[PDB]
Amino acid sequence: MVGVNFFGDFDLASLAIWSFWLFFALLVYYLQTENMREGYPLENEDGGPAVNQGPFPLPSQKTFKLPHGRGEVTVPDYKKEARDVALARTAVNDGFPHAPTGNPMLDGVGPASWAPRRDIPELDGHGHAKVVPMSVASAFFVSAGRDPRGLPVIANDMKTVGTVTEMWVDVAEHMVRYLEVDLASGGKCLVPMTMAIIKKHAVVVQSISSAAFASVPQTKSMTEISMLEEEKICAYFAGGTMYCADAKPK
Amino acid sequence: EYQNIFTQVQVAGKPELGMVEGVNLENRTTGTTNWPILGWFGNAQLGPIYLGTLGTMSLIFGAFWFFLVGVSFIIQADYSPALFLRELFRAGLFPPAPEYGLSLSAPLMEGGLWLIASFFLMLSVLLWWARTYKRAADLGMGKHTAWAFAGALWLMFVLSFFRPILMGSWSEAVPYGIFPHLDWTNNFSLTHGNLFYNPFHGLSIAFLYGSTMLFAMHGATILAVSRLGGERELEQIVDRGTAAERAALFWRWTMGFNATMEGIHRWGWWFAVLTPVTGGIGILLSGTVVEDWSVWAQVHGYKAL
Amino acid sequence: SKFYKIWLIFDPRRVFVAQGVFLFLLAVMIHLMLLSNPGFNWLDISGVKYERV
Amino acid sequence: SKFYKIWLIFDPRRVFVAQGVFLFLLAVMIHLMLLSNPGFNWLDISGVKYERV
Amino acid sequence: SKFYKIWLIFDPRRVFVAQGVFLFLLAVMIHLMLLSNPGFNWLDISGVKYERV
Amino acid sequence: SKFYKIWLIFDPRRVFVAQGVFLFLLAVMIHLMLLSNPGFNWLDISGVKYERV
Amino acid sequence: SKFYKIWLIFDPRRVFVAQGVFLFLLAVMIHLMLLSNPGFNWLDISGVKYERV
Amino acid sequence: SKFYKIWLIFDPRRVFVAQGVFLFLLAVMIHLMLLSNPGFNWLD
Amino acid sequence: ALLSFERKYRVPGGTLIGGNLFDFWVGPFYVGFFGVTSVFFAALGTLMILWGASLGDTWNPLLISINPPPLEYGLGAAPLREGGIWQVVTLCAIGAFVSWAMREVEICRKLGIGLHIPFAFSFAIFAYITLVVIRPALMGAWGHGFQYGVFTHLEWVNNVGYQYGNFHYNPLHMLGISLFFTTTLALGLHGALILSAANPETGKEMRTPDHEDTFFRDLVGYSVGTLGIHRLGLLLALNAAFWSAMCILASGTVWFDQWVFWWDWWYNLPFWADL
Amino acid sequence: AEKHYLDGATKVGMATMGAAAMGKGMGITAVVFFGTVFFVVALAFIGQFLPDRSREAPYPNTIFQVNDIDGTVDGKYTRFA
Amino acid sequence: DLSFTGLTDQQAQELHSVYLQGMWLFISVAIVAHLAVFIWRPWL
Amino acid sequence: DLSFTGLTDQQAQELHSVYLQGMWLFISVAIVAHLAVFIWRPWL
Amino acid sequence: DLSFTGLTDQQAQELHSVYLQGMWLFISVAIVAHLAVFIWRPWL
Amino acid sequence: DLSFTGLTDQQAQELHSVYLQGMWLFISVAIVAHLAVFIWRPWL
Ligand code: BCL
Ligand code: BCL
Ligand SMILES: CC[C@H]1c2cc3[nH]c4c(c3C)C(=O)[C@H](C(=O)OC)c4c3nc(cc4[nH]c(cc(n2)[C@@H]1C)c(C(C)=O)c4C)[C@@H](C)[C@@H]3CCC(=O)OC/C=C(\C)CCC[C@H](C)CCC[C@H](C)CCCC(C)C
Ligand SMILES: CCCCCCCCCCCCCCCCCC(=O)OC[C@H](COP(=O)(O)OCCN)OC(=O)CCCCCCCCCCCCCCCCC
Ligand SMILES: COC(C)(C)C/C=C/C(C)=C/C=C/C(C)=C/C=C/C(C)=C/C=C/C=C(C)/C=C/C=C(/C)CC/C=C(/C)CCC=C(C)C
Ligand SMILES: COC(C)(C)C/C=C/C(C)=C/C=C/C(C)=C/C=C/C(C)=C/C=C/C=C(C)/C=C\C=C(\C)CC/C=C(\C)CCC=C(C)C
Ligand SMILES: COC(C)(C)C/C=C/C(C)=C/C=C/C(C)=C/C=C/C(C)=C/C=C/C=C(C)\C=C/C=C(/C)CC/C=C(/C)CCC=C(C)C
Ligand SMILES: COC(C)(C)C/C=C/C(C)=C/C=C/C(C)=C/C=C/C(C)=C/C=C\C=C(C)/C=C\C=C(\C)CC/C=C(\C)CCC=C(C)C
Ligand SMILES: COC(C)(C)C/C=C/C(C)=C/C=C/C(C)=C\C=C\C(C)=C\C=C\C=C(C)\C=C\C=C(\C)CC/C=C(/C)CCC=C(C)C
Ligand SMILES: [Fe+3]
Repeated sequence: MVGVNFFGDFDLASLAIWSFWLFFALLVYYLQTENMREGYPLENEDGGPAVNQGPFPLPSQKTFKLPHGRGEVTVPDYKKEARDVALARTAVNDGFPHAPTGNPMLDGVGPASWAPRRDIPELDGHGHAKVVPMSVASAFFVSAGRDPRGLPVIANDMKTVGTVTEMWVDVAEHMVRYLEVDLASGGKCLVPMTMAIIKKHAVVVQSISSAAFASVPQTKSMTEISMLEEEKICAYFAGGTMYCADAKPK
Repeated sequence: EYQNIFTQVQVAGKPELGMVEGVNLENRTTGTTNWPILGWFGNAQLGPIYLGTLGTMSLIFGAFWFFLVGVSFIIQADYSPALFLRELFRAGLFPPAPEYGLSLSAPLMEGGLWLIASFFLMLSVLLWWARTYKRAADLGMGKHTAWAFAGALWLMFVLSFFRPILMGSWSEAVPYGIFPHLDWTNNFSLTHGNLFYNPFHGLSIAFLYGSTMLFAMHGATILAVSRLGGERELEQIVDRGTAAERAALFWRWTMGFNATMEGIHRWGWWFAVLTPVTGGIGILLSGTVVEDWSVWAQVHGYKAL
Repeated sequence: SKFYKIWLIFDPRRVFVAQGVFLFLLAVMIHLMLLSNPGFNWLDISGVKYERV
Repeated sequence: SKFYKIWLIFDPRRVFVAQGVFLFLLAVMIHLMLLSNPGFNWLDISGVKYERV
Repeated sequence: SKFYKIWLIFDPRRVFVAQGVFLFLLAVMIHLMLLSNPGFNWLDISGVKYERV
Repeated sequence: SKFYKIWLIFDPRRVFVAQGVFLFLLAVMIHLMLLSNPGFNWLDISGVKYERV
Repeated sequence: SKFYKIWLIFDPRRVFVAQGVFLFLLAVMIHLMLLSNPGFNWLDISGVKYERV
Repeated sequence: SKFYKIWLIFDPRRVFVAQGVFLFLLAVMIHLMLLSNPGFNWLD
Repeated sequence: ALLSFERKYRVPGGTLIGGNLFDFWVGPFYVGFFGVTSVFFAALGTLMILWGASLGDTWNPLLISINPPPLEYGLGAAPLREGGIWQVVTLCAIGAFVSWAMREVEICRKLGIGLHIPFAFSFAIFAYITLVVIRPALMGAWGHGFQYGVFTHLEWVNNVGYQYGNFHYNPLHMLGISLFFTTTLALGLHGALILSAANPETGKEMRTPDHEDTFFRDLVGYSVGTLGIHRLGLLLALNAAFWSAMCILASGTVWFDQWVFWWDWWYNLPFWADL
Repeated sequence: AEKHYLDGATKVGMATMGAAAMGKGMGITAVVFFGTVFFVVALAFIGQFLPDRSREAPYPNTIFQVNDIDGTVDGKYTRFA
Repeated sequence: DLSFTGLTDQQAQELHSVYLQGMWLFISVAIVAHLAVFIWRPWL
Repeated sequence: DLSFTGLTDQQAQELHSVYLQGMWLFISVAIVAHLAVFIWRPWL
Repeated sequence: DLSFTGLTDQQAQELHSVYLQGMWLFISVAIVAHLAVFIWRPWL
Repeated sequence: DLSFTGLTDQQAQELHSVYLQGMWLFISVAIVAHLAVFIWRPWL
């Protein structure tokens, strides 16, 4: 097929490349609409439907079946977020930040925002609780690196809030996910391993002040943790990265 | 701040032997070792493997192809273990010369051994493809891995099976040396004008770059939202948490549009798969349809003059 | 005869968008076919007919 | 005869869309084959027949 | 006749946006086609007509 | 006619921003097209007319 | 006219930011275009005018 | 005249910092535009 | 138009330079101080590209090319039609790329999350800056940068590649290619595995992350894990960028012959030197 | 004081605040700019000590005669070669 | 009463009649165009 | 009396009238410019 | 009473008045500059 | 009133007067620089 052309200089190669462009436009349409199964329809800044919705219409509903008798999930769901957010707009126009109306960390807004997940523990493939204290797992042991248990924990101001007393591990993926802190405040606390640095003398948490440690979102039980509790704890620390940054030295 | 790049403390319990969802357990080995130098980066368990009919057959055919390439090297070294080691990268098992066309009648040390080895290499990759399919089927999973592997195999087969047949000569297939197949790539671009002016070579590069860039972006995104239960990507697909939301809002605020937890993997799947799919198309058209991509670009208005 | 009931199975929105896109692309390609042929390129044909229009 | 039961097994939406796509592509490739062959290229044939039409 | 019921099926916002974009793109394509053709490129035509305007 | 009812469909802010962007890009493109043509490049024309201005 | 009602539509903070960005960008562009033309590059014009300024 | 009302919409601290940045950037544009011209570069 | 969960994240704070002066959104886009600078740099660079195109003879967006100054200007600022437009665009490109990263930092600070994304993009920026700044400075001429054009910068890639014979024989180039190929393979496998678990065979419940560990352990004997695959993809892509930049930096600065002759250290080892 | 100035002093406290802020912005910009210029100048200086064959590489860009904006239609940077 | 699409039967009837009217208009215009083109430059 | 934008019918009318005045002013300036350009360098 | 920005009609009028004074000053300076440049080197 | 910055009317006037003093000082130094350069190497 060399030198033999359709249409007067339109080749099998020209045909192939134009065919690819057509297919790729269709694939971009497909990919974009697949990626619209969360967060749509667009809202306005008062919780009502937005005037504009974009060139791409929403995809057809798709269902996920969940193992271990945890029902079905269909998306896009067209539902609005199932939590109230203690903000208030700073301008009558659009495109400007909304300001917290109370304590941003206690209310759960901004970088401290939590999503309303189900109040049940995430499960492993065998239907057991996926993240548990090692007192429950009981076959897990420290394999390498330094064990943080017994070390003092130091907040983002250089003050010690307590000691590491327990690790919470993921039994499916063999990982430590939380450090249980016993507080001199008087109670206990879970700290995400992703937010703690273990050193020889202490575990240092550079996101949360010592006063913040007095109010960390609690868990109902000390043998399992729900996805909602996980969201609240991790959101509290990630929000501290903004709302506690002034307590740092200097 | 802890960058989730390396694990701080490793932990280990009973070794995990796998899910049982229709896998023939007697084809799954039983021995795992736990290697902590890997546990700094990823999992420490060197787990069991599954070994059934397809895997055994694929390994036999591939190992025999490997062996035959090695034997050819030994023979062309004139038996010298010194030349064999000195030329481990510079030697190749080359296809038959052009005068033999597509016939199976070329001397054993001038393409015949190349043909035999190529046949067994063909057999093993197809059996490995069937393996990728059947391991998914035995667990009840979708077939995305096998489809993605089919795209890469398509580039492989246009390289040495489809295009040499359409050109009428085994002599255009790629040799089995480390340095000689790079020489083959350079020669291929040089004989077909310049392969930069091949639009499907351009599109293949775009998807290679984009797949590298996309997985820089996605790995960085997941690591950045790891403070939240971020890398548990499954279960964020069905129960959206703040990790998925903040990941979406980062890219929405940055570039004006975002993906979803499930859908970023479709983008990556398609960008990765389209690299060999589009590349194979461009090689197939080279020589068969276009002889000189430079003059073709000049005629099609994207090379000057 | 009774082809209408297809609208009970195929959603008219997708059908109409698909038909519009296909019809436009087909028309574009037929015109480009004719323009690339120097026997049906009306611009150059008129240039010749009217002595450089 | 009794073939209607195939519509109990194959979803008509998928089958109809697939068949439309396939028929269109087949027709396009046959026309392109005819155009590429300079014995059935009707534009050039008519150009020759009417002395540049 | 009674084409108006299309607005009962297609959302006006998307349709109007798409029509505006398509019409502008089509007009641009045609103008560029004419400028690319050196028989309908009106700038050079005027340059010749007025003897280097 | 009564085109004002467009403002029941489209938000004025979005339309005004889109219109401004469109008009700016259009004006830039037309001026650049004129300047690239040495029949409407006013800087060089004035250089010629005034003997290097 | 009564164009003051633009400020019932567009907020002044963002409008002023966008206006400053656009105006500075346009001024820089026009000056750059003049510098690139060898009839309106004032530095070289003054170089010629005074025999190397 | 009433241009002082600009400080009712834009906070003066931030504007002062931004204006320092902008003025230095404008200066570097002008200086190295001058360096681009052979007849006005002062290094040599 | 906000996503249905977006509102609770649109709070003040996280900025680096100008406080609340630019702390607002335009549509989806956060602006901030570096949004202003990135927009200005991007617009000015695009608009100088268009102006440079106007001075040529084509408006075809595949033939437009802005060329660096000739070598005789060295590292000086060139006349604006003799390479100066290229330098202006290059400075605008650096300004916009760096501003884009700083804007990404501010968005990460507002949504309190790690800074991995701007870090990775900075690796991409470093590859670009190696191409247009670092290597031409060491060689002593801006004209060793690559011309800006959809298909003419490929002419640069070609000419520089064939200056050192076949560029394949560049060990850092080999390392970079392997990292590009491997990151593409890893993206394919990771996307496929996620999609397979989320989209099972028809009628089956959704698969668990145990099933996907099991899938790779069955297929190859090893599973890096969910956290591990993202660390791996990130570092693979970053290393590909860095070793590509080292590849090109070495050529013409510290190595000058055909890259094939570099391996003569192995081929001329004295025991098998003469064989 | 829920205002960065309240009493202000109306001519001197405000003037010092504004001088401090504008000088801070200009000073950080100056630091960044001169660091970058110094880095480039250092790279050029170092490149002066590379082997002489670092100055033998030919011009790596192709001039296509349709992108040649020098003033003459020749396909090259005129007045040099 | 299977409705993949939610239309009632008579809604499908009206929709089909309108669609057919539009189709016939398009086809008639194309027929006239083809006759004009065939007179101007015949291609069979 | 429903609308996508939330504007009342009266609000849309005054909006449109002011917008039309602006468009007409823009167009009249463009018209004067085109007459000037055509007298200076006719393109038809 | 249509108000997106939150202003009242009076504040919009006052703001527009000050804005127009700024714009007219800028345009007057630009006009003077263009007249000077046209005398120095005419471009039409 | 229309106060985004939280200043009062009187604070804005005073800060504007200080800003004007600083800006005229900057412009006067710039004028001296331009006169020196123009004497040295005139660009018009
Ligand atoms: C002088 C050299 C030429 C050139 C000549 C070629 C040629 C020739 C080809 C490419 C191809 C490619 N080129 Mg090149 N190319 C050049 C310049 C470049 C530049 C550059 C910056 O200059 C870049 C980035 C690229 C990039 C690329 C890739 C996008 C593309 C391969 C895609 C792919 O999937 O590969 C990786 C994937 C594969 C190789 C598929 C096969 C792998 C199989 C599946 C492996 C299975 C297992 C195996 C059998 C056994 C071992 C396993 C055991 C465990 C041990 N080219 C210049 C112009 N290029 C290819 C292409 O697609 O072109 C259109 C191709 O054939
Ligand atoms: C004749 C040609 C030579 C050759 C000569 C060269 C030369 C010369 C070079 C390479 C380089 C590379 N080559 Mg080689 N190469 C050849 C053959 C190959 C083959 C092959 C199969 O044959 C392959 C796979 C490769 C592969 C590669 C990569 C390792 C590398 C390019 C990646 C890179 O730099 O990313 C780095 C990524 C970037 C620079 C991108 C930066 C992006 C910036 C930050 C953002 C831009 C935004 C944009 C303006 C925005 C637009 C806005 C829109 C809204 C989107 N080469 C042959 C043998 N190759 C290059 C390299 O290593 O460069 C460092 C290089 O210079
Ligand atoms: C989307 C496109 C990308 C991609 C996709 C892809 N590749 C894939 C997959 C996918 C989705 C798989 O599922 C499959 C896989 O299983 O991956 C883990 C595979 C895979 N891609 C691979 C490689 C690969 N992919 C490449 C490319 C890419 N693959 C693309 C970039 C490349 C490149 C860039 O060149 C390579 C080299 C493999 C890891 C794997 C396929 C496994 C395979 O082919 O097995 C066949 C087996 C053999 C040839 C047997 C070899 C046996 C040993 C030599 C035995 C040694 C014995 C002893 C040392 C002695 C030997 C000699 C004698 C004495 C015996
Ligand atoms: C001066 C010229 C300017 C252009 C020339 C530059 C070259 C362009 C080539 C690549 C195109 C990049 C342009 C990307 C546009 C960025 C703006 C953007 O995408 O956001 C706008 C839009 C709105 O977002 P949203 O409202 O959320 O959409 C869903 C609601 N219905 O968001 C969307 O549209 C969502 C759809 C996402 C679009 C998918 C992106 C495709 C990128 C894949 C390219 C890879 C292959 C490229 C091959 C290159 C070959 C050379
Ligand atoms: C193509 O390239 C080139 C660049 C050739 C041509 C480009 C031309 C362009 C586009 C140029 C753009 C020029 C512009 C937009 C210039 C804007 C200049 C401005 C607004 C300058 C304002 C300066 C204001 C200052 C310095 C204010 C200082 C205020 C203070 C409070 C400082 C405090 C210190 C004192 C002493 C205050 C005085 C107080 C008392 C009590 C005396
Ligand atoms: C030959 O090359 C060709 C290729 C050049 C390239 C392109 C050719 C083509 C296709 C050109 C097509 C051009 C088009 C589509 C042009 C259309 C232009 C339009 C629609 C211009 C409209 C301008 C409208 C303006 C300026 C409107 C209003 C301005 C105002 C100041 C009104 C203010 C509004 C207010 C105050 C509303 C507030 C009211 C209330 C009640 C709050
Ligand atoms: C100590 O024992 C031994 C002897 C181990 C020492 C061994 C040394 C060894 C094993 C050396 C091996 C070295 C190398 C360099 C192996 C790798 C070579 C490369 C670069 C391979 C890349 C190949 C690329 C492609 C596209 C290969 C094949 C593609 C196909 C489609 C295969 C099918 C093609 C044909 C013609 C099948 C023929 C079928 C019939 C019926 C004739
Ligand atoms: C390119 O050259 C060669 C010759 C290579 C190859 C030729 C290839 C082939 C196969 C060409 C023919 C392809 C086909 C299948 C053509 C058939 C087209 C058909 C069946 C069109 C059917 C209906 C046409 C219209 C225009 C339908 C409805 C009326 C409208 C006004 C369109 C928009 C309205 C829609 C979509 C529904 C709502 C109804 C109204 C009235 C608004
Ligand atoms: C070759 O030709 C090329 C290619 C150049 C293409 C041509 C492109 C062009 C020229 C495109 C268009 C340019 C356009 C359409 C418009 C420019 C408009 C301008 C110059 C607007 C300038 C306005 C200046 C102003 C408003 C100055 C304001 C200063 C002030 C102090 C105003 C203070 C304002 C207020 C509201 C104070 C606050 C009051 C209260 C009560 C809060
Ligand atoms: Fe992932």
